[PDB]
Amino acid sequence: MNVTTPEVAFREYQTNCLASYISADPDITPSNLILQGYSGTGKTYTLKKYFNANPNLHAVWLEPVELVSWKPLLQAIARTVQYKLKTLYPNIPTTDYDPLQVEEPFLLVKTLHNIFVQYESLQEKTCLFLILDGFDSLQDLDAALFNKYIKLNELLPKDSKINIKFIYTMLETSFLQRYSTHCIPTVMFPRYNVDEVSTILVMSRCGELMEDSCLRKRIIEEQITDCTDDQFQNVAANFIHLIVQAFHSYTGNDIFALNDLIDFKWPKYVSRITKENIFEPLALYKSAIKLFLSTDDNLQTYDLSIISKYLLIASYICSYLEPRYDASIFSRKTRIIQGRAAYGRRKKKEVNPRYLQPSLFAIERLLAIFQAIFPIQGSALREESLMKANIEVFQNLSELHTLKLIATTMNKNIDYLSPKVRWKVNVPWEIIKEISESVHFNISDYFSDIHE
Amino acid sequence: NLNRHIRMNFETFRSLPTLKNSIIPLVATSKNFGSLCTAIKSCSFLDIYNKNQLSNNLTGRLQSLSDLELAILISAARVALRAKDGSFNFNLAYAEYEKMIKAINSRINTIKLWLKKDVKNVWENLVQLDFFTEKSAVGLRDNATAAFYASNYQFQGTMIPFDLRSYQMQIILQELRRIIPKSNMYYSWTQL
Amino acid sequence: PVIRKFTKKNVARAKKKYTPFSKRFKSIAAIPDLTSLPEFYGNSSELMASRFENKLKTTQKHQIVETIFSKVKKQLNSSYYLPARENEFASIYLSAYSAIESDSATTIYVAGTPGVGKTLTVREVVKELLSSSAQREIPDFLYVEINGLKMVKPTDCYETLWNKVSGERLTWAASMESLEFYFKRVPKNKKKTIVVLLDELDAMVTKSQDIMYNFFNWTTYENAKLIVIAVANTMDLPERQLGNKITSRIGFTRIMFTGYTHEELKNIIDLRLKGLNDSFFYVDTKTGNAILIDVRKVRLRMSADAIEIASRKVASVSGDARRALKVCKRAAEIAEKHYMAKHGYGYDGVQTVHITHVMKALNETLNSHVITFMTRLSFTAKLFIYALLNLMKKNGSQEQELGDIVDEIKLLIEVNGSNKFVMEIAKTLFQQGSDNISEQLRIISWDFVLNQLLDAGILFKQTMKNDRICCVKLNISVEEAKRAMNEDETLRNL
DNA sequence: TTGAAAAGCAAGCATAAAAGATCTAAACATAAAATCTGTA
DNA sequence: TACAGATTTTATGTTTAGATCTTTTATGCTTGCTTTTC
Ligand SMILES: Nc1ncnc2c1ncn2[C@@H]1O[C@H](COP(=O)(O)OP(=O)(O)OP(O)(O)=S)[C@@H](O)[C@H]1O
Ligand SMILES: Nc1ncnc2c1ncn2[C@@H]1O[C@H](COP(=O)(O)OP(=O)(O)OP(O)(O)=S)[C@@H](O)[C@H]1O
Ligand SMILES: [Mg+2]
Ligand SMILES: [Mg+2]
Repeated sequence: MNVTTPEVAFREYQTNCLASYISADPDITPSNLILQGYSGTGKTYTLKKYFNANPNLHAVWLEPVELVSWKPLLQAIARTVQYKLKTLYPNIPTTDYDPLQVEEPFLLVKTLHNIFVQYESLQEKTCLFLILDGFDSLQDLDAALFNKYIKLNELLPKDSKINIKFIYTMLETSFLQRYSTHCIPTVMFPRYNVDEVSTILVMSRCGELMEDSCLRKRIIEEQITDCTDDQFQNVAANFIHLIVQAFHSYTGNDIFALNDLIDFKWPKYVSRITKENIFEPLALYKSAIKLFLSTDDNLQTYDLSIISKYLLIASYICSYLEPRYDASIFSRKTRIIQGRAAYGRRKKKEVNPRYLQPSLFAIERLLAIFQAIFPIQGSALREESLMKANIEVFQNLSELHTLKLIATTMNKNIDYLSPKVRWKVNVPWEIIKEISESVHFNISDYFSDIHE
Repeated sequence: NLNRHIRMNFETFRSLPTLKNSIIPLVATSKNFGSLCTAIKSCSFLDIYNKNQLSNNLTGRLQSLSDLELAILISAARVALRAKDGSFNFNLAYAEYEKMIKAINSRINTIKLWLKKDVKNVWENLVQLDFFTEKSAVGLRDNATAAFYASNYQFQGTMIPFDLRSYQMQIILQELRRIIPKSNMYYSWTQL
Repeated sequence: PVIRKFTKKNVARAKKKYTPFSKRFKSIAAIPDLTSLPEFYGNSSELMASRFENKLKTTQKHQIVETIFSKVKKQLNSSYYLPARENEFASIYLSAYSAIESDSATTIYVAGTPGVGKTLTVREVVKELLSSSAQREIPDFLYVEINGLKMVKPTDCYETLWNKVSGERLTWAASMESLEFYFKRVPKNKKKTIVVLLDELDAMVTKSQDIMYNFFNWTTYENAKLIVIAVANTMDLPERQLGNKITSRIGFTRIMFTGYTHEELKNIIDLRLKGLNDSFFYVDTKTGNAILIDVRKVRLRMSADAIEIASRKVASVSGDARRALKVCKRAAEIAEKHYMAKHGYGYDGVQTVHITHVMKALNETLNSHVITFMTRLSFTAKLFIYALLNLMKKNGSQEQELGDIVDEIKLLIEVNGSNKFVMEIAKTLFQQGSDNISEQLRIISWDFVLNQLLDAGILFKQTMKNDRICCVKLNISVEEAKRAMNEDETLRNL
């Protein structure tokens, strides 16, 4: 009609649809509009560019993620509408309505009607665009809020000189499919290819990278570099292409992850360069091969006491082993009365039980196995060689529980003294292996037999 | 072509507003009268509109995945097929993935075997894109009071460590076999 | 000042006092005569109606045309001589008259089913009692009517009663003590009998039996002069609420209102149409205006067979009277519409109503509109219903999984790939007719038909975020869906 | 060897227990209209 | 000897602590058979 289409790199059809839908005439424009696309797909960029290309259109920007409920959303709408309407027309006398009076959806309609009544001296009907950018990111969200904002456009006056139109930007598809019967116009933003991501990443972080101080320092510490600008841009583009080709299979088609890796691996690659390969990309690639294989995106493992160290191992053994075969593993003393031990297992399990959720046990079994596996204590008629469960053992067990290294049947205000309470473990195999190896214990021998 | 599109809408949607929404950009996009005449004669814009409207459904995401993500998805589906109730977790999926990679390498350039800490990011990316769901989790509550009640209770899924959360599948293996083209090198592994 | 943790900026509070009545006139011996006070018993307050009336008034009438059937429609509403209810009238009137004459207190309980006419006969009894009192035969009294569904909070009864007997405006608790003191300790020489009409009683006792117990107990006191009449749906409601011993102590009167029969209903309908039926009217041909006794002379007749069949049908199922009146009114309206349509009239021989009009108006309330709704649905929705029925005919579980429905739809499409219609519909169903769209996984227009069926009240789906194991079930039984599917052709054939 | 005994395995089954949906009441908190209390 | 002051009465909103019921999976008894000790 009478609108200008901006030029976006890989969003031609979306830009055409946007220019087709929204305009300055309230007679020809939809009351609602949804833009859908997953994270890092290029919707806010396109919308902002479109509004920056046409200065006549009026718009108010919100972000319903800082606001974490519906009452703050209503109050924010009622405040921003007043602020924008006041800053645009300054010659219309007006009163002030407190936004905090808006507490219910009906009160929002009443306040909006009262606000819109005053500006009835204008010449021709206009339209005010309210962009709820991020409607799906509300923390406490239910399937009823959208049904109110859809129908909010019918209780407002029909012949006023100020018309309000909504625009949402939604992330998921499962949420959007719930309201498919309403037949609201939609423009969908599909995800990117790899070539498009590479070109966008170059176009964005090419110019900014070169004014960094590190490369300036590295070249003032080095000799002259003629054709400075073109060579510098080529070096930057080569680095971006190398990092993309190296970590595409790990970052996916995610602009943000690659944009973080590029910043992570820049200060060292610029240090590895030198004059004899500043114009030789291949030799420079060989000289900096270390920072292209391991991502390295990370920041004794524990400092527990001796008895807690063995207590964790005993709890792991209790949780990931079957009671019926216990006697065959720990019986190590002679007999006076005639008796026989347990025969033991006849076939090995083929599931490697450490891949499954831990089972539940009892405190008595834990204490028994802890006594069994504890190292011997450093005229033997009064020796008492075996370790006994004194106060500090129970204290350390409570300390282990309160550190979330041991769980129980989870309910509010547990009572530790009741037969109906059972425990289990919350550490993976790596932590328990490190703990066992840090105190010279061969835990794997207990698990190798069932399955390596 | 207009009659054919009308008949398709009649047999599939049967609703005027959908056709109206389809037609609006067709008449609002053309710049010259000849362009409008040829667009209404050919109706080639409606095909583009329909193609876009299906560009984020279940089969529209599967064609925008890297090799490692596709391999992890295939491995997870294979693991979930054997289970009784379809549940699985990270460790079983990685074990199947490493077995499949070793078999591919031994059959025959060598395919790199990514480590556990690098597959964690791919797992999180896949669970974000709505390919897996937790074991038995409801989605969005019907009204506000139910959501308020549910927001004050700590579910047991957020206390179990990362390696033992039980997920469930949203795309069965047969659908992967139907969709994935036969030229892919993972195609032979999409059936048991 | 201080920082508030939250704010309430839309609080509105009425101006009502807190001090009860048993603090005003000091000692009991200092209480004056309450009959002669200008504020008590509504002695001088008759201007509340004029406060808000005359607002909904305007000055124009463009000679509104009144067709023949307009009189019948007007004289058949539920607002315009009791023919059947006489024993209940006699019992209630005798009890109330005996209570008023001897200056005592009493409680009458009336229980019935909707539409019998209990409120009408109670109001008629009250009117007759008022006329008799104005005839100077019994001491004068006051009539206060309290409803149960016309109050926002259930505890708004108390103050209302007080506001109707004293002119004060107090809160509910202070009203409770004020009423207690007034009914207990004020001497009988300085009062006046009061006739309360507690109505829709079951809507007050929903959290506790306080209101019912107080209102029933105030009739026990000797100094009180209260006559309570309470109507309700269930008969043995107080027993389920108060208790057997308290009810035995109170000792009220009980009345049950049975439903109507097919003779009393016909008598009511015939009585409501006496002057109009079989009369003569002057009718202007140009416009259509009708005047009760160029122009024509016509008659209006209503066949007694139509009235009899309407009464027989209505009385058989419910026993109402409102529904019978509305059925007759709707038949008259249909006849009027046909008459104006044929004669080409507009707004601003012997014309009768046949049994056909009454039957047509009667069929509109008994029939259901589900079979017709499904016999016009889209092809995809019918395919969905067919797949659900097929899965139910195999598992017999009444609650199916959604992925099973999808797989059944795919199998049905791929196994009948030799019928012309399904042979040429496959491309439009899976790729929407274009060669640039990849083969879809579920169907074109899946969520649309799913939500269309779920909104209309045909499917029930439990809430789970996994969209492959969600369970759905029917809600219209199974024979209706079978009939709807059988009425089709392409689904019937395959 | 020697089978009698204990130990081990498996199928069919009942029954306790975990995980979460739906709800109630106490503790913590704000506010307008009516009463109470020193002194002009 | 009031009246501006402080205190009480009637009326709802905001967050935490605990209880009861329903659906689905795990735990233990029984019955029949057989390897392992000794
Ligand atoms: N078509 C494009 N042309 C050029 N640069 C682009 C394009 N799309 C994205 N970018 C760049 O990549 C960035 C990605 O951020 P956005 O596109 O704003 O993400 P987004 O889609 O708003 O993400 P959400 O949905 O808000 S998490 C942009 O800020 C630009 O720097
Ligand atoms: N004997 C009768 N004579 C004439 N009209 C009657 C008779 N009995 C009932 N009605 C009609 O019944 C209509 C409804 O009033 P009621 O029957 O008194 O209502 P109700 O019994 O209070 O119903 P509820 O409130 O649902 S229990 C009246 O307007 C009359 O037209
Ligand atoms: Mg954004
Ligand atoms: Mg009534």
